Amino acid sequence: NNLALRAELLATQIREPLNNSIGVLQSLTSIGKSAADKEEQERMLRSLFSVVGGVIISGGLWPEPNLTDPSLRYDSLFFNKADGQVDQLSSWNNPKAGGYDRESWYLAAEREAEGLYFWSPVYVDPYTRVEMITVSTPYYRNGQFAGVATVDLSLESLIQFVAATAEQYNLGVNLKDAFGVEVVSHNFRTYDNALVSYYSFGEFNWQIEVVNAN
Ligand SMILES: [Cl-]
Repeated sequence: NNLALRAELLATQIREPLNNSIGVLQSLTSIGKSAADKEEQERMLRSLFSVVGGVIISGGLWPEPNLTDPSLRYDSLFFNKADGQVDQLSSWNNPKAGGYDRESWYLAAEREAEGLYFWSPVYVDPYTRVEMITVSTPYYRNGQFAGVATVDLSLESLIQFVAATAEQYNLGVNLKDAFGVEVVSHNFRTYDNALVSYYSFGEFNWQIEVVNAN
C-alpha cells in the first residue's frame, strides 16, 4: 500500500490545530505587548476568540500578579467560547482562590524567552470544566517579562478531528503527548506483523503511531 504517504497526510492534518494554536498565541502576545489599555485589550481578546475556530475553546492573558487591595492583585483576561458566544471569566482573579501564577501552564512560560511555546498536561479547567491541553508563551514589555499568554485546545474537539481524519484516510492512529498520555487512539491495533509508521512532532512534542485500517 502507501502507508508512509497516508501517515504523512494524516500528520499534516494533526499539525493544523498545533499551528492554529501558535498563530492565536502570536495574536495574544501582540495584544499583551501593545500600549492598549485593559478595556481595549478585553475588546480585542473577545474579538479574537470570537473569530478563531477549530479546536480552540478558551485562553487569554495572564499578567504577572502584584501580590494591597485584594481585587487588584490578579487581573487575568480569560475568555471561554461557550451558546456560540464568548464569555469573559473573572474566576482566577479573587486572591482567596490562590491566583494563577502557580499553575503549570503559567510557570512553564514564566520569564522564558519570547517565542518559546509550552504545552501543558491534559487537565479539566477548574472553571470552564472543559478537558483541555494548553499552549502558553511569555510576553514582554519594556524588556521586562509582563505575563503569560495561553490558548486552550478542546480535547473532545481534537479527538473528533484526529479520529475523523484517520478514518477518511483508512488509518488507525495513536497520538501521545509529551507526558505519555494517550490523547487519541482511533482504530489502532497490531497483529499479524502489521507495519507501524511512526512520526514525531518533536522530542518533547506529540508522537503518532499509524497503521493501515482493514
Ligand atoms: Cl481516544
